[PDB]
Amino acid sequence: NIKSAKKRAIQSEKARKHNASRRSMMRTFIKKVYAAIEAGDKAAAQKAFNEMQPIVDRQAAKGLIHKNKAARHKANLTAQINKLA
Amino acid sequence: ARYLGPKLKLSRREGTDLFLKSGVRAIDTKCKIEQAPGQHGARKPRLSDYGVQLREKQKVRRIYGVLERQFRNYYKEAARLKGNTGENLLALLEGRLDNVVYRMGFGATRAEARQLVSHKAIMVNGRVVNIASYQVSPNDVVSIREKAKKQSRVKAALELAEQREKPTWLEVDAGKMEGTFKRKPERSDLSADINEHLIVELYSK
Amino acid sequence: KIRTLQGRVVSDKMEKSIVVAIERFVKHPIYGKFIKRTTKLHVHDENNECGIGDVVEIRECRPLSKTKSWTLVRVVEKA
Amino acid sequence: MVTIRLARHGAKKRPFYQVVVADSRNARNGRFIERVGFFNPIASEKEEGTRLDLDRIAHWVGQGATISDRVAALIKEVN
RNA sequence: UGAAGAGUUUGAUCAUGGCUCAGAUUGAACGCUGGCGGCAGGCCUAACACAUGCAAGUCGAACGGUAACAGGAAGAAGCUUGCUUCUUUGCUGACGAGUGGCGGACGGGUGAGUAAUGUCUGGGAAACUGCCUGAUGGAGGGGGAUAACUACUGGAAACGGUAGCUAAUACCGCAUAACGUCGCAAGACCAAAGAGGGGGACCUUCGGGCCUCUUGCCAUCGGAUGUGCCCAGAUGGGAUUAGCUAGUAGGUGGGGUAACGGCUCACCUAGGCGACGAUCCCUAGCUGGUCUGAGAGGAUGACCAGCCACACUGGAACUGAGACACGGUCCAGACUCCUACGGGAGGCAGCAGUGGGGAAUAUUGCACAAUGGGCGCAAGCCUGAUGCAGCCAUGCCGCGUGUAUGAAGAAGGCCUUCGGGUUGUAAAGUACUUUCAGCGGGGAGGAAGGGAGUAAAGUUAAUACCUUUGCUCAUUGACGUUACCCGCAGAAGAAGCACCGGCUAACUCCGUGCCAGCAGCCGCGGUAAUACGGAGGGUGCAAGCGUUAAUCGGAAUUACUGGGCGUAAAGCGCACGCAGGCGGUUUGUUAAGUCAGAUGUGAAAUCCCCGGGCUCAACCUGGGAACUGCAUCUGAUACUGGCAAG
Ligand SMILES: [Mg+2]
Repeated sequence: NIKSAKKRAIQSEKARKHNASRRSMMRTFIKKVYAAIEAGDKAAAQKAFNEMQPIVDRQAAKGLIHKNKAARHKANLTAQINKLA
Repeated sequence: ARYLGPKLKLSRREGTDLFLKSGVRAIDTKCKIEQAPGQHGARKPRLSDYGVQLREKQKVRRIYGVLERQFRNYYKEAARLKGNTGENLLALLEGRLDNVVYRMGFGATRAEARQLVSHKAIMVNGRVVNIASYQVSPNDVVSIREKAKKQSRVKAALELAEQREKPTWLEVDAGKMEGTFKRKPERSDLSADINEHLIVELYSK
Repeated sequence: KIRTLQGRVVSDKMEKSIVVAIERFVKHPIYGKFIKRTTKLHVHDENNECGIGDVVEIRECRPLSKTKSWTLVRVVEKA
Repeated sequence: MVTIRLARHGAKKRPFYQVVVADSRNARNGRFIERVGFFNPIASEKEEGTRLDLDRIAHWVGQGATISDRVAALIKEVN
């Protein structure tokens, strides 16, 4: 309905495309780490994990998705790769 | 909101004289007391049980001029206060503004003093009061304001109630504009005919 | 330490989980009579160190499962 | 964002407020953490038309409560 | 500091019982009558459909801006030779739209849904918290574009697509790294911003660094405050609903949320709840309290206040500190609306109104002046929340509609046994006063702030600025031709309504004659009606009175305090008994039952007692007591209860 929401609502569509497109970039470096755990490898599983550790907090401090959900991925992923090899 | 048309025929209903018309020969029958309540006048009043309670509630209402909404508020106030329910009910009646202005000399009758309350004349303790139930606290002066000190009827009133009994619980200057609600009017210095049993036992249900 | 709510064991057909009833008196609120009333609440315990019919001391804890937010502390009765 | 605003429990054309240490976003007068102090603009030598117990504001300033205008009148309209 | 009953079964009576009545109260409607003022109240029914106005905007002290206004500059000029006609100038105040920031997630309105983790009380840990607050520390450098606009082209509108051009606190990199996150350690990794004010020096392309103040911006640890989550107790009817349940119940795991979690997906285990009432259908929002009752107890949840639930009907989510989002988006439909037929707009359970169903419930009100809110460096904007005014006896508490005197006990009305009586001191006539309304004139407080000046020990350039304190002027109300006080008329504008056999306070006559009619029960009317209809007189109440509807009370008539059952309704036809309820007798002992003591806590407002303020009272109000409660420590062992011994 007619208000000054179009300043806000279209911006929520601007922040729909711009934000969610960067979410798959986070999820891309989620997948290959889980692929490396599935691969049985150990050395390259250190590579993409140490690669994604800035990639996590670059979109966890200010950006998309925040508040220690990203920061607890550093725990359980590290807990698996030590149990593998 | 008061009883207007006749006045003494209501005394012919309730037996003894209620002080509505007084000071003159109408004490002894200028209206034939006990002879005509109405058309069927001097008749056989075969009384009942509920009657001898119902007459008393409309005795002391009609001696002061208080209708039924207002008189129950004096009753319900006379339960929360400490002491006898009946005696506080007579104490709360005597502290009424109109009842004080009458028997502190002023006015011929209570209905006149009520009109003298309601016509801006009386003044309680330095304060104008035109409400006929400003219920006076002890050690307070009554006073008539200056612009109605002597108009017609003030000076002829004191002499009539001076043959009446001078009551203990008030002080009064017959000279001018000075009274004192002294202390609580007890049961002894009442009119002594009113039976407080027959009102407390009426409203209790 | 809360009150160390004493209770019993009713049944154990579950995997590291028991059922505890609790004896409890009360004034009946309108008649004034003492009805012995009992409740029924699931209690977490790992060792299966209490059997069906014991007497159990219980405190609360973090809500672990569904329907069960009480850990065992110790047992004061054999079967 | 806790505030020290004033409520309104008066008659018609006869206001009589209440000194109310409450939240910002809540009601006109429907909610408070606690209540201490009162007010009246009908004093005219009735009695004290203000009585506040200033230590409790000195408590709740120490928490960090931002204070409002007509109370900020009162803290100098009392000594 | 508190407790009343009476009428009717029968020819009479003692009992048993019902039905009915006296009381108190309402969001009330209807009938009749109606003068004022204060306080509070006013779609309970279709949550059914909505004309039209309005109910969320703000910062130029983030940005390019310049389309509008206003001040100027510059030039052309009304030449009006100095008074002002225009254009360049974003030059500035200031500002429409668009980027950006925060807030629209509160305030509001409704009670349709929800018998439940929804509410209410008393406990708990496994987490976040925009703004406000405590302390410490940080706060380097770049880059990519793009609407807006420009020029163009699609559509009927709504709207659509391009290249150009510039910004940022828009965003993307990059430098930096704990008392931070991951990690046992070792290690590894992550962040950002300017903006105004003012100038002491120097410099300067004269932009500005430079100095200072204010203030944001970053990270962490606190403190509050708000919100998610858990536990136990307590919360409508129906057992002519007794079985229910597989993601169900539990455990390793991954995965998942801010957080524990069956919150989800594979795997194993086979459970879980239930007569102390599960699933089921029906009905309902819950509490503080209101009403009534002497009390217990009983019906209620409108108003003001707490907490959830819902936005035309079903869904799913985006952003965000916070929503699954009332005046935002999408998917459908449904109505509804509009169309060049291709398409677009719609949501009053916001305030004010129409349709309509209705017994019935109101104005297409005024102001930002108050107190609160939002945005802000304030000014100020905005606010159909609040502050007020009209509407309506709906209710409460006042108040007047005159008071004296006065009979010849008047004409008059009916009664009359024709002796009279009564209305009735009532009226008349003499006395007397104007409350309120009419009408006239002055006339408190709800106003503090703000803005302007001017002073101070402030901190820095010691006097710039700003922050704080005190002083000075001008001030700033919708209500409101206010409350209240004062002035003058002239008894002058101001009395209805039911009942009159019994309960139940008040009675006689005409008319009608089992017809017309009354009525709450008992009942009245078939020629003398204290009951129907009418008239005098009386009663009770009063600006209202009756009637109906609705809850408790009387009802000891669902009885725990407070009943009964041999015949008045009522002892299963009779037996052992399961779960239930209940202990002979002595000692020991524990301390759950209970008693005691405190300490928490029971939100404030109503109820209650002493006290203040409206000329009193309703009403507004200070402090107390009370909130009968639940949870904890300490104490007590007589009763009771589990263990031990007889
Ligand atoms: Mg003023």
